[PDB]
Parts: sequence; structure tokens; C-alpha cells
Amino acid sequence: HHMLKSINHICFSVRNLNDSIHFYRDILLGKLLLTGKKTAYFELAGLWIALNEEKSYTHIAFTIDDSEFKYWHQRLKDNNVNILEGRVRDIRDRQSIYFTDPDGHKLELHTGTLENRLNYYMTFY
Amino acid sequence: HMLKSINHICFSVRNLNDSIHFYRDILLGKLLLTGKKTAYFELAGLWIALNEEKDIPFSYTHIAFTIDDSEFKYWHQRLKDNNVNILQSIYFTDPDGHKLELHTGTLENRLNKPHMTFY
Repeated sequence: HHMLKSINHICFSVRNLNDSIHFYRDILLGKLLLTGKKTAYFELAGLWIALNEEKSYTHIAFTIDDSEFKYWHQRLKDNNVNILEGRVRDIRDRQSIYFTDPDGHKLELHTGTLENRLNYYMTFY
Repeated sequence: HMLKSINHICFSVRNLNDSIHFYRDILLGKLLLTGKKTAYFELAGLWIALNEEKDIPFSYTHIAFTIDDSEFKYWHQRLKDNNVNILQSIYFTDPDGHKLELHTGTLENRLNKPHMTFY
């Protein structure tokens, strides 16, 4: 009875499929499921990601465990990923990493949940 | 070592009151918090965060949501009767032009074009 059920997928336009495959599948450890001539699909963090090749007003955040924070931070740096600054102590307190994919779509890894944010936090409903 | 799940999606929006009505009332999401400048929703099991930026000027991304196939007509009519920008499947935008879709089957089903390479 009358609800959107779940996320079906997200889709990004990208300049170079092979570069984006390396990013989403090798660096971020997603699974490549299918390709076409100008198309690739992945499963990542339980989500389906579609890339369509086409040669700051949105971001997508994935959850990671606290205990994997330094693993991720270093994997992104070792792979020369473009890392962006977050809030003061986001790195030292293992809260968030912000970064872009090869085309500049903004991504984040976060160790908290929505309730954590709500509790840490204005008008509450 | 795996990313465990999606955490949330953040959208810039020109007018927070319009976006709240779009997300909470048209799409039937749950409003959790406001401040600012900001609103948080739970919609389709996903945290959505809106940040109001009143001087915004949208083609290179979309988020798609799954609906009951028996509800296709319900949703299609709901969006039409609410003057939503509309472009099996419904393709539409929010008040700021963020690209959204509704589909009545999972991307995995859909994928199940001989020339494509399946892994």
C-alpha cells in the first residue's frame, strides 16, 4: 500500500568506461556484472550501479565499519584517488572520507548511521 | 573489506519548502529533521539529505526506485496529478531537476541483447 519500496539503482555518466571500471570494481571492490558497448553495471555495497559512457549538487555516501576506516583511507591514497576535505576531525576520529570518482562525482565513506547523526544533532520530527 | 551498504544521498535544492512537499507528500517519504538549509528524509529505506542553496542554475546522474508493479498506475497518476515534471518505468525530475525513475522490476531481472557480456 503506497510506498516506494527500495532503491532500484543509481546511474552515472562517465567519460571513460575502462577508467570507471577500474575505480568501481578494483579500487572500491564492487562486482562487475555486465557490460555493453557504452554501458557497465556493478553491484556495490548491495546497490546496483549503472555507468553510461558519454565522451557539487549531489553526493552518494556508503557505510563502512569503524574498524575498516584506516584500510579505506590508505587504499584511496595508495590509488591516487582525489580525496576531498571533510569536517574537522573526520579523519582522526574515523568519521568520513570524501572523494571523487574519475569524472568528479562526489562520493563519501562514512562510519556512522542516520540515528547516530540524529542523536549527535534544529527541529526534530 | 567491502563497503557494507549505501549510507545516504545528498541533493542540493533551491527551495527547501518545495522539496519537503515533493519528498514527504508526493513521494510519501518521512521527514526526520530540519535546520538551516537542511532536511533529512527516510524514503524507500534510504536516508536522503537536502541542502538548500537558493542560487542553483543535472544530466549526468539519476536515482531509480523500485515500486510494486500493481502500483504503477497509482504512482503514475499521483505524479501527474501533482504537476511533476515527467519525461514498467516512470522517468521524472524533482523540483530542481534531479533525475529520478520508478521501475516495477529489479535491475537484475531486467538484465536477465545477445551481444552484451555478462559476468
